[PDB]
This record gives sequence, structure tokens and C-alpha cells, in this order.
Amino acid sequence: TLKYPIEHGIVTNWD
Amino acid sequence: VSPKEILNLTSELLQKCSSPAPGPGKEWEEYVQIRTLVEKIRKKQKGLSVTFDGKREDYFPDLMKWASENGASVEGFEMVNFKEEGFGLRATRDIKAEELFLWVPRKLLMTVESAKNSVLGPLYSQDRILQAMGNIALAFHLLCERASPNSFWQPYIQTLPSEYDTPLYFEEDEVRYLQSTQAIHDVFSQYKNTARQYAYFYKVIQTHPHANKLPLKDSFTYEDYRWAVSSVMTRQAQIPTEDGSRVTLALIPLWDMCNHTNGLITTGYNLEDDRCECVALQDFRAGEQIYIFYGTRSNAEFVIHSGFFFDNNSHDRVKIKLGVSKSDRLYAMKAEVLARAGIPTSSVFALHFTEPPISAQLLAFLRVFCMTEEELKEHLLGDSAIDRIFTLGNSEFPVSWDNEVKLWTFLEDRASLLLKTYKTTIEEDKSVLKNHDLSVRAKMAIKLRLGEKEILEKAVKSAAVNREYYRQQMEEKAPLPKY
Ligand SMILES: Nc1ncnc2c1ncn2[C@@H]1O[C@H](CSCC[C@H](N)C(=O)O)[C@@H](O)[C@H]1O
Repeated sequence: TLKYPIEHGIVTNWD
Repeated sequence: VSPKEILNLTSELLQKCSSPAPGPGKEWEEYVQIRTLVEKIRKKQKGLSVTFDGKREDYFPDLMKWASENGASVEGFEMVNFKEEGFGLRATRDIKAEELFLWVPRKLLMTVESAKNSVLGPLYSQDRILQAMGNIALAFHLLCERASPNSFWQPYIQTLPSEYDTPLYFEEDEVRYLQSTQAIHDVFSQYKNTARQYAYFYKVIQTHPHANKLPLKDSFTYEDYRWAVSSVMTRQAQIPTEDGSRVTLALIPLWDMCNHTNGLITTGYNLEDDRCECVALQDFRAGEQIYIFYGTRSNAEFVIHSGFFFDNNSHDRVKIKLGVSKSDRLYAMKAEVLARAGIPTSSVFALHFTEPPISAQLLAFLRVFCMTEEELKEHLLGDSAIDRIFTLGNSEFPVSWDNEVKLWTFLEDRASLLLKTYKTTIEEDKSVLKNHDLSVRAKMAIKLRLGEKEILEKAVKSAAVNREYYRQQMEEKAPLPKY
């Protein structure tokens, strides 16, 4: 579908 | 208040938050200890170093004009302060599903790449924490530009919220509602990581020559760091680089003002036009709020990382840790079958509120976890073994009726055991929400702990149902589905 789907507030690792 | 005492407190804070975990039994006490130091530091500081004279809505026109001059869409919607979600976008005209209504060129975005070319660039080249973690890099990027009155991104920064509902902003008694839950450990880690990062970067800013020109060297309060990381974690997104070869984290102005509803991702990056594009998730009549789908995140991730609790989250889940015991006599075979299936010997799995509570990988683990030795050999030897591995995560092809009865029996018992580790019941949580008047942050915590137990409760019911289905097929001697 979309080549680069964009996630609002993507969960990242902070430590 | 002298700068010598502040650095003394930050020095004490960095040593406390760098200590190893004092064990799960002392984490609440470690939490309250860290809170006490942070509030002491926070009470001796002046809050947000940079504050703006106007109200939040006074700056939205500048944001719209700034975004128009650089090629973003500004027609067809307006900023409204909605009671339920806060500020959002409302449609000024009818917008049909799948219509491209919103686009943002890369020039407007704040990214790790734009942080590298900023005043923070020199310090970025020296600190390994910044280089390994773009989320923190974005956070400091936002801070330096906030304290730069001529930053290119000033129209976007002056429209950001001044406070959030992430657990970093909760009171101690609000977090206390989460005692005995899975979620509270992530709250502990988020608070400890944030305090350690502030203190570590407070000292780094004062010792590195590459940080001499930063505005943060003049002033850098704890309130600055909490606001910046909450701004990033509630809004940030991953986009491709201009090369398209890899990914980076970004703040997307205008677009990030949309609030969340259930649906599908309708926002993609257009590498040809080099812009973020967003098509309507559904029909939006004029005067209706425009929503987007943030992603398939649980309510624990929404509360902790996004700062809100979403009712009717169809993608909710809880964690569950499982592993094959070293004292099991069939450990070697079970670990080998799991290895050939690409499944670790021990892992954290997910229980869902969905129609099947477990994914294909959890189902395959539990099948091997309950296999007899004769069943393990058939998955390790002969011309049919790889075909047996292939169907392990498929509910349509059981190993045997007995293996299914044993795995659903185990899952029913473990989920029941998990429920008995909470301080409250489901009916007790419902009475709290019904009989007490609570803040929004308090209701988030209580609904968070309620949701954990309701997912476990439903997994108990679905495991008991599945146990009876397969026990029926066993007493009736039904033929096993094949291939
Ligand atoms: N469905 C929802 N219910 C409640 N709050 C929501 C929501 N979707 C988004 N939010 C709020 O919006 C934030 C993401 S950024 C969206 C714009 C934000 N309301 C603002 O004033 O800038 C979240 O941290 C949460 O506070």
C-alpha cells in the first residue's frame, strides 16, 4: 500500500 | 538560590539514577526517593526557561502563514480547542474518505538530520548518547530552537502545548493507583531514565566545550527537559531520509495536531515530492473534528508514551513472560524445535483482547512447551519434520488433541494466576470509577489497571472455551486436520 507509513508518536526506546 | 547547590543536587541525582535496579520489591521506594530529589531541584528552578507572552491560539495564524510560505496545505481546516482531546483540526468543508487533504514538505520538519546542522551539531559529534538515540537528539533540538528567538521553527514551537499528561506529570498518589500492575514498571523506568538523562546532560552541557554556544548552557531546568521529551514522545514520527536509504525521527508540524481515533494508517511519505501526505481516514463533514490513526499501540503505550487513555482501543494487549525450564528433561529437544522455528527459548509474549488472544508465535511456543518426547521427535526427524514446523503457529493444524488440551489448560491456569497478583478486582475498579470524582490523570491510571485485568479475564474465558472444544474432539476421536 503506502511505501512509508507514518506513525504519530512512534514508540521509541529511551533506555 | 546558588548555581552551586543546583549542580550539587544534579550530581546527587545522577548518582542515584545511575545505580543498578534495587530489585522489584524496592522500585516503589526508589521511585519516591527520586521524585523527592527531582521536586527539590524543580522547586529551586524557574520552570520553563523560555515562555511566550501570548496564549496558544494567538500563535496558530503565524503557524498557518509560515506553513503556507513553505508549501503546506492550510485551507480546509481550522484549529479548535476540543474539550475531550484538547486542540485539534476541524473541517471547514466536507472531506471525503481517501481525499488528500493534508501535506507537509520536508523543509518544515524537525529531524535528527536538521539537529545535526544546528547549533547542537558540534555536541552531537561528541556525545555517544545523542548519536545512538535520535529521540533524545530531537528533544534537545527542540530546546535549542525554543530558546532561539530567530529559529526557523519558532512558529511551530510557539503553538506546542505547555504541559502534557504523560506519567512524568502525574502526582505520586496518581501513579500509586498502578501498584501491582505490569504498567507501573515502565512508569518507574521512564521517570528514572528522564531524571538520569537530565542530570547527565546537565553535567555534559557544563563540561563539553562543544556546548559553549548552546542556549541551554545559560539555563536548562528540569522542567525544560520534561517538556521537551514529552513533546517528542507524544508527537514524533519516523520518516525516510532524503536518500530513502534509511529512517529518521521527525516532528511534523500541522499534521501532528490531529487527534487519534480507531482505523488504519492513512499517512505516508511521498519521496518524489519530498513531503508527508495524509488522506482522510473517513468522511469528515464541515464542522467535524478531523482524526487520524496513530498506530496499533496498546493503552499502556498510549498512556505512557502518548499521554492519554483511548477507550475502545481495538489493539490493546498485556505482556506475558514464558520460557522453557532448564530443569525440564526435554529442554534440549524443545529448545531445538523452537530454534528451528525461529522462536527463543524464553521471551515476552502478548495477550490480546482480540478474537484469538494469542498470536501465531505464542501458539507455536505453547505447542512445543507441552509436547511429549514422541511429538518432539516428529518435529526433529524425517522428511515430514519441516512440514510440521511450518504449521506450528497455525490454529487450523494442531499437533494433537491432547497437546491442545494441555496448552489451553496451562494458559487458563497462568492467566488466572496472573489475575490473583493484583491488589484489586475488576468489580472494585468499576466502583472506584463510579463512586469517586477523579482527575483525568487519575482516571487514566485506574482505567489502565482495569484494562490489564479485563484482558487477562477474557483470556481465561477464551482459554477455557478452547480447552472444551479440543477436549470434545478428543472424546469423539475426531480425525486430525492435516497439511
Ligand atoms: N483520542 C484522544 N483522546 C484524548 N486525547 C487525545 C486523543 N488523541 C490525541 N490526544 C491528545 O493529543 C496528544 C497528541 S498531539 C495532538 C494535538 C494535541 N491535542 C495538541 O493540543 O497539540 C496526546 O498527547 C493527547 O494529549
